[PDB]
Amino acid sequence: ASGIYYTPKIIVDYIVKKTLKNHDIIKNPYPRILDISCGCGNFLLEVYDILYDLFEENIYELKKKYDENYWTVDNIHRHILNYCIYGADIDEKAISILKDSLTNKKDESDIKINLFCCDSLKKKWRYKFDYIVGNPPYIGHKKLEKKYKKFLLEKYSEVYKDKADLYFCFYKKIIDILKQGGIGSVITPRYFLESLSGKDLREYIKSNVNVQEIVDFLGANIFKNIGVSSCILTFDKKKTKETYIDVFKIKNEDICINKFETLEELLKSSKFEHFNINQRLLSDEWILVNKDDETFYNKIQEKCKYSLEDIAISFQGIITGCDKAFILSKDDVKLNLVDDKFLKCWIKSKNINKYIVDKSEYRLIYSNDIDNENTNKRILDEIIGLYKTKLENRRECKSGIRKWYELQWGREKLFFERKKIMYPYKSNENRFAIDYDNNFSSADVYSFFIKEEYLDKFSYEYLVGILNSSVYDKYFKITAKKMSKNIYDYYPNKVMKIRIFRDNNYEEIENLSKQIISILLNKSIDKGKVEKLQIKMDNLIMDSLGI
DNA sequence: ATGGGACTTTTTGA
DNA sequence: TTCAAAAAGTCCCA
Repeated sequence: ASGIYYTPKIIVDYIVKKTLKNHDIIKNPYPRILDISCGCGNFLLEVYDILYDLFEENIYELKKKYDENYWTVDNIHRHILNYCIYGADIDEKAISILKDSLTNKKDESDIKINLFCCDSLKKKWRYKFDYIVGNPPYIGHKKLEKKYKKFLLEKYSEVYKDKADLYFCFYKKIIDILKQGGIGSVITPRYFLESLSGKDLREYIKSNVNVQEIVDFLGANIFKNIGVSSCILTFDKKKTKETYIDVFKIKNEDICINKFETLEELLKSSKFEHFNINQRLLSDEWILVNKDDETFYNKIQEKCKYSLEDIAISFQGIITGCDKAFILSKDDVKLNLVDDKFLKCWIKSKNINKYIVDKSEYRLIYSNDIDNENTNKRILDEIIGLYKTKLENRRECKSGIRKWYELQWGREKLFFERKKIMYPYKSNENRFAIDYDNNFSSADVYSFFIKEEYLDKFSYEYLVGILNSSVYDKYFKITAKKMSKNIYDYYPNKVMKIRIFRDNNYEEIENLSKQIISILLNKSIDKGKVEKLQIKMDNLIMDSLGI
């Protein structure tokens, strides 16, 4: 709410060092370092200390090369505050605190400080900057105001579109006002590396700057008590012909960031893996994996001839708009007031397992089948109407498109009331299950059914067998969107792009999947046999894919 | 009190 | 008319 977030000191030190470790202060004693979202100035104070050390270490060389009277130890503070440090923020209080801190670093002429309290995306910047650091704000499409979103769409259409984020626009602004040959280094969410909304931002970054380094923390909790996954991006505008990116990807997401005094020590250690990515070979997606994973992914992609999107029709669950008004326990007495034709089985993401779905515990009132208010007054007055006001605040109800008691997005009943495959929208592993009970679900579970023309080619049992294998788990996680610790996004924009194969092992894989399903559906389950069959199927799939 | 695991709504642009 | 993406997630407990 306040917009002020405490970046860890080690991250700030690493970013400042990355920007300013190889700066020739003799050649250019007037470097412009800008923090576009400084806030309390965690980055700017470190920049001040680094610059003070740099000027003090080379004070006599500057005295020789330039005006000897101007370059004195006493005058370093004034020079840094006048020509070096620039900060911008939207909070007056934080800017005041930062100005006080910069003043207290060292009456006189009341040295001026280049601190601005305004919107960095609206400010007209007179000059470009040698170096840019800081941590931009992260605000999604839900928490962003409508008029500001219109402004972003009009002015930042190159990177902001649909469900994009504000830090996309901040990336664009940082790139735009970066001096030629300058270096920028920021910490942002890692989602733009793989999200669908980030495609335009990725294209802009690829085509406008050379990405020096990507540090991916995956699901590690960099910010305490904050539910976000972070990455560090360092880029330049220098004239270079190599265009190779160092990628440091974390291997253990439970590590403590204070293991060493410096972040580079952590990167060098066994807690991180390093590899190189050719920027010129980047596609719409950024496949930031090592050589072994790249070979694995390429083999799977080249071997497979079909994809899930080609052979299946996919859809999202029902979005009622107020779950408490339409979802009831199956053992609720109020369900006695609702006819069984209006009741549908309701499942959550946790109910989805491998090859099977847990028994339904909830019922959904498909209120779209209620013709009018008069005939079914009991249900509306005693069940749904308890949240009527909230139901009236939905967008479609305010515009009159939807009645107050109707589901906001009821989809089509025929899609759910058939044999299909369901999977949770967020999970730690591949969980694709055949639904035999015509289960309905919210958007936390996605569903798909095979097209008629591909039924003779692919069966549900074979699909769930291959998709739940460790091979396909690893294959999907190569390009999957990492959300948090042990959580990947399983959405149609990437699930439907999974490629599938068909060869001489189809029959045995289908038989093993059928055996696993039969064991799982039995009243008494011996799961060890299921694990053994899964191992056999994994071996068979690896044999099929030549890996 | 914080840290970490189980679990996941509906607002929103298109 | 109506699809689907979006964690500065959210809540609970030791």
